[PDB]
Amino acid sequence: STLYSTQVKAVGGRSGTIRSEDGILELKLALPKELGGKGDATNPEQLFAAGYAACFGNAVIHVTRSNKEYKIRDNDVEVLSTVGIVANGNGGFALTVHLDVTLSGISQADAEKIVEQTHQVCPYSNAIRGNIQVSTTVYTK
Amino acid sequence: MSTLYSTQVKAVGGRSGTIRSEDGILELKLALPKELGGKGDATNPEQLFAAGYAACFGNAVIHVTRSNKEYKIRDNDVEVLSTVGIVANGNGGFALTVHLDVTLSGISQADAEKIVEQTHQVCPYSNAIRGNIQVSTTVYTK
Ligand SMILES: O=c1[nH]sc2cc(F)ccc12
Ligand SMILES: O=c1[nH]sc2cc(F)ccc12
Repeated sequence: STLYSTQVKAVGGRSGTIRSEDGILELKLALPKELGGKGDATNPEQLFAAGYAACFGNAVIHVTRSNKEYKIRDNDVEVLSTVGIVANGNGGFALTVHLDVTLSGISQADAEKIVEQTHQVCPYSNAIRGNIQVSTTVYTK
Repeated sequence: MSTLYSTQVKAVGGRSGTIRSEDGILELKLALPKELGGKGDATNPEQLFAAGYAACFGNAVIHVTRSNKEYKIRDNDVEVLSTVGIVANGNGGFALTVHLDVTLSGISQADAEKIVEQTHQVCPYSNAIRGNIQVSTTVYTK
């Protein structure tokens, strides 16, 4: 059963607007300068990069807890997502995704094992498996 | 193919933390919604995914309409309302669900349905999640 559901209205594509129905997310969008736009507002790739970095970091927190070896706080987890858009060779586009994951205060080996476990848990990682090959680098700070 | 555009976003502290693009343009705080034991202060990964996919899909609808060469449209004649949910799967795990309501102004119902079916082949979010999330879509004209 559905634990949480949300609606967002988008009008006018990549030059237009988004507004969540509850008003909490309300943003103008622009084409980036690389595509000839002004780049003075966000875009689908940035919104996706943000959703996935946040969800993945959250799931890393949950996996590190319950493994029950380390006593970590929220901000000991940073995820830097790189999301790109490319033509797919079949008249459409694909995303590319890279994640740099930085965990504070745990060993390199444990951090890598935690990130591997998290990739099986995170809803977004499971949403793209078999279509996008996500690449990941793990850092320990 | 070479990448047409790439962007970076740093997220700290999971669903109760923050996001910020490396160019400063997108910078937001996040909160668990009340349904998941939070305040709802602020946006969240499902709302951000919903927004990106509704906007990308609307843009592809525009592109497909224009490449089919029949209709005169402006950008704001396309609207996408996405519903994104998070459900329990498997063994205490979680999955995403997506429904799209697509509304095209000024075109016929059968043409709008053909356009929306073609845009699912173009939009990179649809291509990204195919076979993992079973997207449902309803098409309206007005
Ligand atoms: O991102 C997540 N991974 S574990 C989890 C549990 C929730 F209840 C909501 C989100 C997440
Ligand atoms: O969503 C899209 N469908 S057509 C297109 C062309 C672009 F250059 C960037 C995004 C899109």
